[PDB]
Amino acid sequence: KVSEQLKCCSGILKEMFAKKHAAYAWPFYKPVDVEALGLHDYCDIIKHPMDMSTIKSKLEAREYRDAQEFGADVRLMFSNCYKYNPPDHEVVAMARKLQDVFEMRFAKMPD
Ligand SMILES: CNC(=O)CN(CC(c1ccccc1)c1ccccc1)C(=O)c1cc(C)c(OC)c(C)c1
Repeated sequence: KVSEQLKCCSGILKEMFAKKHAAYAWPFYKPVDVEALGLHDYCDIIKHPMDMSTIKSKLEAREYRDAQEFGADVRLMFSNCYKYNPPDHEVVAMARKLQDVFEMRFAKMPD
């Protein structure tokens, strides 16, 4: 039931990584490469960076006690995007489309 909810969390991440959503999910797959992109203000503005590969690793390493802790990291990832980027940036629209996928699945987690 709590392992089942963490099993459901694995499924949520599988959906977010799936080819169907790749057109808008791709910016969230891996951590922001500060050096490559010259975003030398990112670590000042975003104190707790998060991405889907980091969440996957934490789920695999049992760093989430329950679905609420997993959900908190997914929402941190989206919140960081909304905080750092101008509200009209394409990546903000992409965040909203991927968050739509996450919120619908997370809401329908059996208990
Ligand atoms: C594998 N490479 C990346 O993920 C690059 N990138 C997204 C990138 C972008 C997204 C949408 C349309 C066009 C470009 C980008 C680069 C620089 C600033 C914003 C968006 C990122 O590494 C990335 C960067 C930031 C600041 C992000 O917000 C936290 C995210 C989610 C990804």
